[PDB]
Amino acid sequence: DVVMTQTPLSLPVSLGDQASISCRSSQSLVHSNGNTYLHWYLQKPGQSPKLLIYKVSNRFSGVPDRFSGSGSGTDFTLKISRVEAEDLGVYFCSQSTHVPPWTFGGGTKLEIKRADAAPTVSIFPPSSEQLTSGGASVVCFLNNFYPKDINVKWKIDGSERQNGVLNSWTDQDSKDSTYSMSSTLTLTKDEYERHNSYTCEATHKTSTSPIVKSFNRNE
Amino acid sequence: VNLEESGGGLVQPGGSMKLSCVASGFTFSNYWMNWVRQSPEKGLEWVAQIRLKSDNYATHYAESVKGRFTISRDDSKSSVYLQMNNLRAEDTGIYYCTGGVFDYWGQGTTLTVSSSKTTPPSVYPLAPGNSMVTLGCLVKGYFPEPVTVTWNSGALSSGVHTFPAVLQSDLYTLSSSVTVPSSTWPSQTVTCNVAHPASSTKVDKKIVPR
Repeated sequence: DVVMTQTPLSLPVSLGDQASISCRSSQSLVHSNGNTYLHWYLQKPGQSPKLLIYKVSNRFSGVPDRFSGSGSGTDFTLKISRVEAEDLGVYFCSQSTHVPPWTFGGGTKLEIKRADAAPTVSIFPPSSEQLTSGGASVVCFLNNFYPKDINVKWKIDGSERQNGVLNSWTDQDSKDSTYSMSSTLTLTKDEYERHNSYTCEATHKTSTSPIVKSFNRNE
Repeated sequence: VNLEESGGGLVQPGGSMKLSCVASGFTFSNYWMNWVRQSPEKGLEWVAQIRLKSDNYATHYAESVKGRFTISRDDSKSSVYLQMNNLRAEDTGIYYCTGGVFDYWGQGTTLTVSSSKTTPPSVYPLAPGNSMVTLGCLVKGYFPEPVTVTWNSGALSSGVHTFPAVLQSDLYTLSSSVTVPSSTWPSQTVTCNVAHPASSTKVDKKIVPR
């Protein structure tokens, strides 16, 4: 089994600039005939992989001219001239020479380095449906921010709580190159009705002060 | 071209499951068909392979699925099959029906090898308790993955964020938010549609004011 190694694991790049991604194999995959059965793929978030380049340099159907593939033998380079926002995602490389099996690389995540964006924070008390079932989740949305680095703190009546918190990030959105995050503080109905103030705080590079949204059970 | 997978879902360890894949946009009979899977621990892993009538219906398998998985094609129905026998927890992942190596990819179906039961989701409305207003839906206590979220049957998509599901003792939990101009809610209704094909269930939750 030939091992495909992609470097680096992640790569930031601004729009308009170029980007290069390395993919190396255990052995030379040069067939007796022609060059390499070396294929490049782009998997946009939420989608399946899509063949970009085949046989080192041939661009597949509907691939823009800015995607180019270089390299020979064991080393192979995928290049992107003037990166666009729709180019973000995980780029893979496969090989079809020494088969079986057909092996892929670990994948390199292309991240668009966009300008700083502060999160738009929204807090939501539990719904009446969930309370009927004995649960009580408070939801905090932190939408359209950059960079991805962010901290969320849940405070209950001025006291910080860490257990019962569920966090979930989206991948970078190609429409604006931002990230979003969902933070959910899940409590039993019993504990929820023994407190009044619920607060999620966002600490992000864009502000020296945390972004705070709160509410009291006295709606 | 287009490749559409079918089947999958929740399977208890040791059970069996059949994957089917209908193809269009090309001639199904002149291409090598492969099944590829993806998971956080494996990455992209080639699983199987089948060739043409002019290739003895040749087949290849990965070293880990050999003897348990059977790839099969049907040029009449333009369908590939993957009878998966003696499934173990390691086989859990997203299975992509592909043509060539690997020219064309389908959307991919999700297979979860676990011995818990299928549970339909609970959908909770998230209403606010600015020129834009953000609404949400909370989807808790379902199994297995995936569920798909849309807003107003897909009519709203520009201001939607759908977050990946996290597994906990409460089964799966995910959330979705939509942002619309505040002058249009609640005059113009906003509804989240949660589809859970593993449980044959769909829930539509109209977000109303508190």
